[PDB]
Order: sequence, then structure tokens, then C-alpha cells
Amino acid sequence: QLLEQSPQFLSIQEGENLTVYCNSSSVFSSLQWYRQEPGEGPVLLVTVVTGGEVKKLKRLTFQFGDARKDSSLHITAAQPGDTGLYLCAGAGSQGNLIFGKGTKLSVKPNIQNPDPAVYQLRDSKSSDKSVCLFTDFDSQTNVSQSKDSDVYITDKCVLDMRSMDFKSNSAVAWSNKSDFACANAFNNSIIPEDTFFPS
Amino acid sequence: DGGITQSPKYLFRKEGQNVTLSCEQNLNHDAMYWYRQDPGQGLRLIYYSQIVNDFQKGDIAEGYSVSREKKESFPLTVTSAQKNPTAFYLCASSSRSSYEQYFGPGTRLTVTEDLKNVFPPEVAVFEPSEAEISHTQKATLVCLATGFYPDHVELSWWVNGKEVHSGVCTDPQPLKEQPALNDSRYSLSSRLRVSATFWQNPRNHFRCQVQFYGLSENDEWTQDRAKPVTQIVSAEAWGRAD
Amino acid sequence: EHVIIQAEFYLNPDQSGEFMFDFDGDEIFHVDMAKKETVWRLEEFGRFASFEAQGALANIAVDKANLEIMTKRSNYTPITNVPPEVTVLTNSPVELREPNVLICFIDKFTPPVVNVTWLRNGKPVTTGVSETVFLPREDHLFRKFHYLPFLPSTEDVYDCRVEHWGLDEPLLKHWEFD
Amino acid sequence: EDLHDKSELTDLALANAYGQYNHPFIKENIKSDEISGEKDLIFRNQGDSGNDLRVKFATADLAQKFKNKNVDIYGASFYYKCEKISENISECLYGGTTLNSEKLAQERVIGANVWVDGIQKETELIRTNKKNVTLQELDIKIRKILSDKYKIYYKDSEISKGLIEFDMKTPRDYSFDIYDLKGENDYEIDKIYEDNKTLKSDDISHIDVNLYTKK
Amino acid sequence: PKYVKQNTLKLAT
Amino acid sequence: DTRPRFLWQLKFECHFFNGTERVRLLERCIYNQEESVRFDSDVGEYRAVTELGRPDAEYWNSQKDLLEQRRAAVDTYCRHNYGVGESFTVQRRVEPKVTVYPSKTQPLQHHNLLVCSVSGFYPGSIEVRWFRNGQEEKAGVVSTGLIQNGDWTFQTLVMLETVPRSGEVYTCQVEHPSVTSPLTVEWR
Ligand code: NA
Repeated sequence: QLLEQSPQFLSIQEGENLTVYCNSSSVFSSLQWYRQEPGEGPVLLVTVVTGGEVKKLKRLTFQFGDARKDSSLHITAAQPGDTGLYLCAGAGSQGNLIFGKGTKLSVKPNIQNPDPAVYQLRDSKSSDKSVCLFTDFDSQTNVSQSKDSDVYITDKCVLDMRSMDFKSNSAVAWSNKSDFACANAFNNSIIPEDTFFPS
Repeated sequence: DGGITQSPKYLFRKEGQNVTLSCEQNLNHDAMYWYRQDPGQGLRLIYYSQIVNDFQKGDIAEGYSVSREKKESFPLTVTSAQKNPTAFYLCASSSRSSYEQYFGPGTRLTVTEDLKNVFPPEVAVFEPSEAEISHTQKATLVCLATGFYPDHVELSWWVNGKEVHSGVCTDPQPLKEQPALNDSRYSLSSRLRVSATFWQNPRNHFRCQVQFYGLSENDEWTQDRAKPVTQIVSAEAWGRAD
Repeated sequence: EHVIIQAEFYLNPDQSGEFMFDFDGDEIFHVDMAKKETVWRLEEFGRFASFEAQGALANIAVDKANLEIMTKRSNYTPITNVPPEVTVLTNSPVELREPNVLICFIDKFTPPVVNVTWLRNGKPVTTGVSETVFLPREDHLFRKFHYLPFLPSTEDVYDCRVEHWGLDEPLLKHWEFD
Repeated sequence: EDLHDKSELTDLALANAYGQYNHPFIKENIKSDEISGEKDLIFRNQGDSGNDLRVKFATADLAQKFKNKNVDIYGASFYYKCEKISENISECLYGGTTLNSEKLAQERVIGANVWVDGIQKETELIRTNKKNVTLQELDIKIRKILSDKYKIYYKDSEISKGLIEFDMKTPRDYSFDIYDLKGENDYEIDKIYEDNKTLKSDDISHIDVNLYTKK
Repeated sequence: PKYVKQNTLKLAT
Repeated sequence: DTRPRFLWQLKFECHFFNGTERVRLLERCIYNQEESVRFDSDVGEYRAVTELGRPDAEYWNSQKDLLEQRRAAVDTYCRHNYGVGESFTVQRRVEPKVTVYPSKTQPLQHHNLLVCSVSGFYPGSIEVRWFRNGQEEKAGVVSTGLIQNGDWTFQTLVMLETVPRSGEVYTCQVEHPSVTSPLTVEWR
């Protein structure tokens, strides 16, 4: 009994509708969807048990194929909190759950007032170290990894200053190469042409 | 208010060692399950047990063993015959009154080639730039945890002695420092962002705190450096006006 | 108005049991334990109906185990034997040289063990003989039929000899041509 | 027509039968003043999770009989080829309908004898508090027990043929061949119940089940 | 058709 | 052979009143001829009849699905079996052969004891009647009562005290369900 989930990965902007799929050549008697946060236990979303069954849980719509061979999960007006791994599981009327490989869903937040910039930050310690902080870009911007062993670049991360109705992206780059400067740190990323570079 | 638990959260061992993963539940369920999760593989069933004293092989039982002496408990043993032990391991339980499998929180097992590879994180805090302050009226602190192995860390920010989640983003994935090395050391960054006004107050204290899970008080350490035990490493910064 | 009775027993230390259905006092069938088959009293019954012997075998096993339990529970009080009353009688009024059947009717006894012989003149005969299983009674004693087919004559006399533990002497009931 | 073998049925057919007899729709004291397709009755938002419910009959007189009555429903519910009535999800069902007022003073327990290859197995029990009960309801209840205990709708179980007989105190008796599924899909399988055939509860004597192996 | 038998029950122990 | 015996008897009795309109189930456990515990459908639960039956009654009454099964056995078991054997039991008809002959004993000369034997018949309900010259006699009538041969056939002998007279014809009449009008056998 083999379940295939489609697509493996999905990156999508907040506000969009999306569909993910779970397919088999075998018939299932019950089929399930779970959501998982990284390094945590999956949580059941829904179980469907009759062909053609549509279940609606707020923005999510689950459907069981008429011939019991597939299921879809549809999200209306995707939101960043929908980010996670979506696992399909199928039983059969007798003997146990088999899981798919999962669709990894990433929903990117709308960024209201982008102000892309790259800043330099100095070590608290008297030490001579520094990081470069690429920040305040909108979610249309992607950060690439380093193409150099002694330069470290982290992916983008959204922080939420809840009090200030303010969200922002950022990515950190660092090195101890004398070669390395904040001007050049994110050269392998496609960044906005108006990115602010202080002094 | 019953649930499932697993322990410990992080497990680290030298190759050739059998290891126990613990799973308890007090949901009063009869059925219990162990899965392994690997990047891009989903969950694969290792062993299950429909009722106390009974257990039965799953899809991938090779290298694994379970006992089920009590209803509440379902120890998994990962044997030295298991060829690829490193994984995320999940326990689950269910009743016949629902289809639902309830999952425990998972346990991360890393198996090392040998213990010389083990290092706690060095941790440093980098202070906001005066350009970000004038340009945005905000102030981002960056914490860097570097040179750690295994990847078994929990970082948190503490503002004036209280943990904060607002204004915080921590990489969900660490970076490999030396990728062409199987027991590569790791790095992880985190950001904490506050208003410039809040950063400019010299009464405000900021701390990046990294809980590391390393060697136990039983493992043998001989080498020159201090033994890389389970420890908290930190760095701090104070606001300034300047 | 009618009565169907499913009647079973187990006896120790003899280790014999029986299972039978009774309609108004006649046997519909019993199960032969040794051969694990259903035996219909009359042959016609068995194309009209059926019964899987296994079901009786399972019952007899529980009866066995229960008897052991009860025996012990009663501080091993044994049965009091009750001697049978015998009456011999014939299928139909005797007509000289026209095949008839002798009936030995063994009544009102317990436990259900009984040694029965037909004596023609004085010698034992076991040719064409047949019998029934231990049939039930409302008082919980037993009934049993024995059958000797023959040909009526003056040249012969008959004795149904019946032995039972509640009888200090083997019982003899005679039948001579009338 | 002799008992149909399980082996004749598509995997889908078995899964659909499993699904129908394990997840019936059961609701008490609801009412519809709405006929559709002249034969069907509509209960808006009254199905599972607020779905609309379409209860389908063989005849218009059957629907008119329960139209605007306080009814009880007990039947096998499907989605595929359930005709929509609104833009809400619609859930379908044949018959299974009786009057909510018509209840017994005390619960009626009906026994079921069971044999497998002629071998007598444990006696089973079902219940109803309905003075008049659909034949659908009791078939569902028996096949549920049979599904649980005997795995009658699992492809790989040893059960390969099966028959359910309802033995009435009155002259007419009813019978079901458990593998004589009228087709592969729920809407075909479940149509057998459209006549809404209903039994007086006091007149039911008992049920007989005969299952057969490959042996 | 079949004769049904009533099951004998295990006595209290 | 001298060993003490120990006996366990079990009875499940289905009592029918008016076809199958009213059924009664009596289930009885009997140790050494002594009934100890029973289930009676008119009661609906087990009841000890002696103190030896007590542990069984209360263990058995504690199981709700046991009780439930028992209380529906009136249908699943009794009516069921009634129906199964209806053709060859309830509706069994065997016609008696009737014969009249002088008895082969009797006190004490200048008198005659006559014998009417009805044999090989099923079922046991039967009216036997004697006549002297077409007029029935009820005085000096003596009967064996029904005799069950086993084998699903009955027999009975009815005797009549006669002080015999010239010209007389005696008649034995038998009324029975296997015959649509009476059987008569004539003697002189
Ligand atoms: Na359903």
C-alpha cells in the first residue's frame, strides 16, 4: 500500500488559495490529514471515511475521491500560521496507518512597509567581530546561501513585533575573512535595487 | 487532560550502543505505535502494540525492538544492528472510539562516529546599529550560536529576566559549518527586535541563552578541553542612550 | 401444547455423557460422542433437519468441568441409586409366525448405567438387537428402551435381564406367547 | 439465485460496503416540509456536520406520507452522486424513515443465531425502542456486528458467502445476501432500501445468520 | 434448516 | 463396581401453548437428581432452587448480555426449533391398527373379558369406545392407559367386563386425528 503526496514543497504568498494532494492506486477505507510543526508531534486535522465526502473546517476544505483512491486538502486565503508539514495517512478496513511523505507548506507574510537595508552589527564583547543583517525586505525577496566556505548566511526569518502591528524579514551573514564586508555579503541574493546601505 | 510523553527530548550516543527511547501515555489507550521520521520520508511505522503484553512488527522493524509490559509505557530500543539510527522518533496511541492517532512530542536521536566531535556552542550577542536606529526607529539584536555538535540546542531570549517571544525569530534550521564532514559542527542565528526607545534605556537587560545537550556524567572524557557536557551558554547586552 | 427438551448429562467416574433432544417424550436425535455424529431417532428426520454434532461436543466439555466443580462443592456427596421398574411388552398383539418386536422398557432409575440382556430360553441373544439412549423424565430419573426382533412361537420363551446398582439382585421379567 | 461469493466484488465495492454499514446516519425528531424530484425529502443542515440531507424514496406517496411529520432517521448515508439541493454539501440516504411519536414502552431486544460453515457461534443481540422499525436499520445493525466480529467486508477474511434471515411471527420473512451488492458505489449498493420497508417490532421473532468459508 | 442448541454455562468458581 | 457416582444433568425445556403463540423456556441444572438452579422465562432471571445453586444464580445474573440472550431464547431457540421440526413432529400422523379378541385369563367362568388393542399410532390423544349391539357401554371398562413404545408410536389396550348373551355383536370404536371418521372393529 503506497500513498503519494503532491507537491513535495510549496511556497506561497499570504492571501492565496492552494490545493495539496494525496494519491494511491489502492482503495482506502479511511484517509486522514495531519499537520506537523518542526520537531513536534503531528496533530490530526480530519478523517474522511466515505467516497466523495467533503469536510470544511474554517479555511480548510478536505475531500475524499469518489472512488476512494485520493484526497485533496484545499486552503482558502492562506495565512503564515498555515505553515507546516501536511501528512496524509491511510488505513484500509483492517490493518493500520500508512503515511505519505508530506507536503511541506511555507506561507510568506504580507509585508506592509518594506524598507530593505543591510546593517552592520558589532559584538557586545570588546572582541572585533561583526554580523551583517539584511532586513526589512518584502516576502518577494529570496535569500541565497553562501557560495563560500568561510561565509555563513542564514535563511530569512520573520519576526513579529505584536505590540506595534509590525512584522519584518531578515537574514544574517557573517565571516572572519578580511575579504568580507556588508556591501558584498548578500551578492548572491537577488535584492531590491533600492536596498539601503549605510555609510 | 491525559496525554503522551517521550523522554528524553534529545538523545546522543556513540555508534555501537543500544539505546532506549521512552514513551508514556495516560490517555488509557490500548494501542501504541513508534514511527521514525526522516527528511523527505514522512513517518514510517517501526512497531505497534494493540494491547498490553502484545506487540507486532511494522514496515521497518529491522534493528528495533519493543516491550509492552504495562498499558502506559512502550519503550523502544534502538539496537546497534540498526544501520542508520539518527532520526526523529515519534510515539503514538489510539482508542477504538476514534480513528485519531495522538502523537507524543518526539525524541531526537543523533548517533556520532565518536565522542571527540562534541562541542558546546560559543554564543555572542551583536548590538543594534546606529544606522538601523536612525533609519527605522527600531533596534535588532542578533544572537549567534556557533561551533556546536550535535545539533541539540534550544535558544531563548530573556529581557529583564523574563523570556520573550515577541520580536524574536530563530532560524528553524542550523547551518553546517563544515558540510563535507558527517559530524560537522553547527551554527544558528536568532534576532530580537525592539523599538529604538526601548534599546536606548540603560535599565533594560538583554540575554541570549542557549541550552546545549551534550555528554552525560558517565561518558569518558580524557582530551585537553573541558568536557562538553549538557550546559547553558549565554551572552548579554545592556541598553545604552548612547 | 407441546414440549421440546434439550437434555444432557455427564457422569463420573464413568466419564460418559449424552446429548439429546426430546419432543413430548420421544427422541428426535442424540449425539454419539465417540463417533462425533448426529443420529436421528427415525431416519426421515435427517433430510428434513440438521444439527452439527460439534455444538453438543462443546456442551459436553462444559458439563464435564461443571460436574467436577459441583461434586467438590457438595463435599463429594455421591448419588443415591434408584432401582428401575421393568416391564416387558410387545410391539403388537402376538400373531404366531408373523415378525414382531419385543420391548424391554426400563423406567424410573438413576444413575444412567444399565446392563441389559435378552435371554431366549436361558441363553443370551444379541442378534438384531437395538436400544435407545437414556431419555429424560420430569423427576430427573431416566427411561430406556431395548429391542429384540423375532418370530412368535410356542417353541420359545423370553427373559429380559436387567442389572442396576440400586438392585440387590439382577431383575428378570419374563414373556411367554399368549 | 444462489449466494454470491465475495470474490466477485471489486475492492471498491467491499470498501464501499464496509463504509456504508460502519457509518450510517442516525437522527431522532427532525422534520421536512420539502419535496424534491417529487420522491425525495429534504432536511436542511440536518445531516452530519451541518450538511444538507436528502432522504430518497421509491415513490411519491412515501415522501408525501412523511412530509411535515416529526420523523426518526436511520439509514446508510453516502455523498457520491448525492444530488445537491443548495450550495451546501449534500448527504444522501434511502428510506430509513419512521415516526418519532411511535415508540415502545420498553426496549425490544432481538436475538440473532449465527453459524459459520454450519458451526454454531455466539448468539448476537440488537435493540430498538421503535414500535415500527425499518428493515434497513436492523440489517445495518446486524452487518455492523458481522463486520466487527467476522470481517465480512475485508477482502482477505475467510468469510466468502453470507445470508441474513429475519424470522417473523407473522407470515412474511425477509432475507439478505451480504455479497449481492447491487453495484460498486454507495448510491447503487444502498438503493435496496428505497421501499422504506418497515416491520412491527412486536412481530419480529428473531434473526438467523449463515456465513460460509472457502472450505 | 438447523436445530439451535442452548449453550451450557460454566458454573461459578 | 463399587465407586460412588456423581451426576450432572442439564435441561432446556421449551413449553408451547397454542401453536407458538405462547412460549416458555425453563432451563434447569441438576446435581445428583436434585435441581439446584434454574432460569424461567416467566421470571426473566436465574434463581437458586437449593443453596448449592446459589453461587451460580448470582454469578449468572451479574452478566447482562447473558440474561438478555436467555430472555430472547424464547424466540432464537424455542420458536426456532419448533419451526424446524414442525413437519415431522407436531404434524406427525400414524394411523392405529385396531384388533378385538377375548382376553387370555379372567375370573371366573360364565363371564367374558373382551380386549381392544390399538397399536402403532401417533399422537397420544385418543378416544376408545365399546358398544354392545350399537349401544355404548361405560360400565366395567378398564384401560392400560397410553403406552409409548419409544419409536414415535403409541399403543393402548381397553378391556370390557361382559356377561355374554345370545345374538350380541360387540364393537370397539377408535376416534383419532389421523382418521377423518371413526374406526370400528366388530366381534361376536
Ligand atoms: Na455513511
